[PDB]
Amino acid sequence: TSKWFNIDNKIVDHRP
Amino acid sequence: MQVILLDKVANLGSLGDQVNVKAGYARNFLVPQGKAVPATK
Amino acid sequence: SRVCQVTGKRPVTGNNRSHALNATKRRFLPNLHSHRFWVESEKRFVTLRVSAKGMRVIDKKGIDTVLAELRARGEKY
Amino acid sequence: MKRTFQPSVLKRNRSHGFRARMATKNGRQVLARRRAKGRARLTVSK
RNA sequence: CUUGACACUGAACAUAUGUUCUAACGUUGACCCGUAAUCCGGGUUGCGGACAGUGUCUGGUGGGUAGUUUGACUGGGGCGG
RNA sequence: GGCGAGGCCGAAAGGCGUAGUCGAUGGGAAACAGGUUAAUAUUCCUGUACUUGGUGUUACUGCGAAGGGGGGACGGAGAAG
RNA sequence: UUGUAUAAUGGGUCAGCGACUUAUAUUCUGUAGCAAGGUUAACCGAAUAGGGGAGCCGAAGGGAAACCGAGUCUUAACUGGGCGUUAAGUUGCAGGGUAUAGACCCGAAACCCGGUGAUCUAGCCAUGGGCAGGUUGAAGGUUGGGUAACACUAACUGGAGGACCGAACCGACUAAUGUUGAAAAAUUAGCGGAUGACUUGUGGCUGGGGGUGAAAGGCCAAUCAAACCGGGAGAUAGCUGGU
RNA sequence: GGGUGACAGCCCCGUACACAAAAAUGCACAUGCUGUGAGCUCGAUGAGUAGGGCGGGACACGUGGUAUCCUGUCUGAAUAU
RNA sequence: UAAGGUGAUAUGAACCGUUAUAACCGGCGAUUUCCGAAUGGGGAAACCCAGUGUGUUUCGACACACUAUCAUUAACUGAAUCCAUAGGUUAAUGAGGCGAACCGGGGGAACUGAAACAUCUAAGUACCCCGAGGAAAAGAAAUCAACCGAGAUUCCCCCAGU
Ligand SMILES: N[C@@H](Cc1c[nH]c2ccccc12)C(=O)O
Ligand SMILES: [Mg+2]
Ligand SMILES: [Mg+2]
Ligand SMILES: [Mg+2]
Ligand SMILES: [Mg+2]
Ligand SMILES: [Mg+2]
Ligand SMILES: [Mg+2]
Ligand SMILES: [Mg+2]
Ligand SMILES: [Mg+2]
Ligand SMILES: [Mg+2]
Ligand SMILES: [Mg+2]
Ligand SMILES: [Mg+2]
Ligand SMILES: [Mg+2]
Ligand SMILES: [Mg+2]
Ligand SMILES: [Mg+2]
Ligand SMILES: [Mg+2]
Ligand SMILES: [Mg+2]
Ligand SMILES: [Mg+2]
Ligand SMILES: [Mg+2]
Ligand SMILES: [Mg+2]
Ligand SMILES: [Mg+2]
Ligand SMILES: [Mg+2]
Ligand SMILES: [Mg+2]
Ligand SMILES: [Mg+2]
Ligand SMILES: [Mg+2]
Ligand SMILES: [Mg+2]
Ligand SMILES: [Mg+2]
Ligand SMILES: [Mg+2]
Ligand SMILES: [Mg+2]
Ligand SMILES: [Mg+2]
Ligand SMILES: [Mg+2]
Ligand SMILES: [Mg+2]
Ligand SMILES: [Mg+2]
Ligand SMILES: [Mg+2]
Ligand SMILES: [Mg+2]
Ligand SMILES: [Mg+2]
Ligand SMILES: [Mg+2]
Ligand SMILES: [Mg+2]
Ligand SMILES: [Mg+2]
Ligand SMILES: [Mg+2]
Ligand SMILES: [Mg+2]
Ligand SMILES: [Mg+2]
Ligand SMILES: [Mg+2]
Ligand SMILES: [Mg+2]
Ligand SMILES: [Mg+2]
Ligand SMILES: [Mg+2]
Repeated sequence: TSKWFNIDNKIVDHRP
Repeated sequence: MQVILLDKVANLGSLGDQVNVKAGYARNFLVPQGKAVPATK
Repeated sequence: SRVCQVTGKRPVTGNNRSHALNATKRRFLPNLHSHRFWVESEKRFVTLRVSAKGMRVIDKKGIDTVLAELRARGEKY
Repeated sequence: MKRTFQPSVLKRNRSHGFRARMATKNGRQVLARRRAKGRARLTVSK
């Protein structure tokens, strides 16, 4: 499936 | 509705006589209680 | 079912057409009523689910004739 | 962790068994589809 | 959901209205029968009664629900123009 | 809770439901100790028991239900013998 | 792409597969036949022959039309003017383009239709089980004082509570570890409830614009601002990649 | 057409052709039984129907100047002059 | 029809047959457990439990047959209610379920196209349901035509992308 650090929100939305 | 009275109902006509009555009055009262036969001939 | 016992009228489908012609499905239902007809041949009251057009057919033709027709078509009453 | 399959033969057979398939009208359609495919096993009974 | 017209839906009387009646119709009142049965059907009676309810047509209301619209330019977009 | 003869209802398929008939997680008769096999035993063996039903003799005798009654038949907590 | 060594995209490499096609109609070109003509379709024929000329295109145009016709229309009529006469077509085969079909290939999020799902979870219904141990001491009661009778009070008794401390059991507040883990949500050390609006076993019921929800758009089989499965379906894609 | 130790007209199975059915059955005839009635004369000519009002649908025809067909509701003839 | 044969992986053992009961092929028959429309009741398919009637027993029991529902017809019986009806019992006949497509009918979308979208299209398509057949449906003018005529229905090519 998918990696947890890609599902996470604090590190994915790192540069809004 | 044209109906032939077979009795005397004093309200509308005499015995053996053709007269115009309302359809429900012929259907529900007269024909189920005698007193009238439709003009089938 | 909403089927007339005498004339066989059943619901039919059509459309609601508005002022802007928007078509949506709808049903036309017959004017069914359960009426007790006095049959003289049997000295009996027979209850029929019949429309008002069917009631007019009853009054024209005679209850005995349409009871014979119903018995020929096989449905109970 | 409690997972989604907690098996029970009685509930299995009342849900997906042959008599429940024949009881509902669309279950007979399911059996028709599986027979037309040619499955070795139609329902969960065997 | 609601309003009216026509149908199922009838009869007298008084000035469309009002009063009165039973036979359509309703009864999720009582009793009897099918029947070993709080469904259903038939019968008698009682209470309503041409009212209610339903069908076709019809005006109102109707984010309860549905289908969609909500422009472009633009020293990024919106606001302004 | 399910299915459901007739039945009531619904464009068709089907929805509900009476009589019934299924459905335990509950109610309903009766076995214990010792020993044994590589692997079974309240099941086999030894010892001692118990239950229900059919048949046949004996004695007395009003038996019989789909019906009436009793019973089965029921909570929480606590305290002590 | 204005522009890539670009630190912009794609590719670990090999081998096999992978993207302008097909049918019908129409216009243009080349070529072949016949030529003011060309050619048949369905069908008959055992017949790739032959029959079949039903039709279609062309040899005549102008006008909205009647109508006129190498003319016609406009206008009451043109010295006029517009459109025409002043240039050969047609039927195959091959090709370019177009049109309808998926129309060069792969790719959505979504919409609709019919079913399979409450063995996880939400709620409810039926019927069974569980909660070591230790505290606190409400109402009520008995005796005594007290009152005209109550009221009030002391001791003994009693055993209330969505009561208290704490295992089972239920949960999940903090920290570290783990994060290609022992584990697609746990371990360790502490933490909250623990006779109740408690928790649990077996079985049943509620279905997708629907259920259930002490309400977080939460949960409905590791999926939920509308489940999963098959179908309309090769949806559509003025967008990206490849050719 | 296939096979045979490599490519077969003449090695094998086959093919063209000519035959074959005790039993069951299809078809086209002919023929019994059962059921059915033809020929001639006179008479009759499908009524809640056609049509109409309202709402829809089908016709290539989207209510348009809209013919025609079907009908959910309400009515309703002529009938061979 | 035959000198070979007892199906295959798959040998082996024991055999059968060689001029016609070996084996192989075809027609007709026989047997055909249990589930399944499932049909005696029930059921968690391939299982549990019977009622009735014959017949046999070694007295323990055993074998066979029938018993679903609905429709039509007939007989017998029969309520509230006096005749009758409703109902009940039996007998006979028929149906049910499965199947690729085609066919008639009852319901009936949306994505999509319109370069948005709502009338419109997609489309009476997909899909659901009912029924029938070897085909179905339609069919013998209350039809067209045009002052002349044709002569039921169905299907193909034109008319005409008019
Ligand atoms: N990383 C943690 C938490 C986690 C699980 N799944 C996730 C998805 C998204 C973000 C975090 C997580 C773990 O592996 O257990
Ligand atoms: Mg109520
Ligand atoms: Mg909205
Ligand atoms: Mg939008
Ligand atoms: Mg802009
Ligand atoms: Mg700006
Ligand atoms: Mg029950
Ligand atoms: Mg029934
Ligand atoms: Mg039910
Ligand atoms: Mg029982
Ligand atoms: Mg039990
Ligand atoms: Mg052991
Ligand atoms: Mg460039
Ligand atoms: Mg750039
Ligand atoms: Mg450079
Ligand atoms: Mg580099
Ligand atoms: Mg690069
Ligand atoms: Mg890119
Ligand atoms: Mg890369
Ligand atoms: Mg011309
Ligand atoms: Mg949408
Ligand atoms: Mg559950
Ligand atoms: Mg507490
Ligand atoms: Mg929780
Ligand atoms: Mg938390
Ligand atoms: Mg812990
Ligand atoms: Mg506490
Ligand atoms: Mg505690
Ligand atoms: Mg929110
Ligand atoms: Mg989940
Ligand atoms: Mg949605
Ligand atoms: Mg499509
Ligand atoms: Mg696609
Ligand atoms: Mg070789
Ligand atoms: Mg006629
Ligand atoms: Mg009409
Ligand atoms: Mg008209
Ligand atoms: Mg059964
Ligand atoms: Mg059985
Ligand atoms: Mg039983
Ligand atoms: Mg059949
Ligand atoms: Mg849309
Ligand atoms: Mg569009
Ligand atoms: Mg578009
Ligand atoms: Mg026919
Ligand atoms: Mg003529």
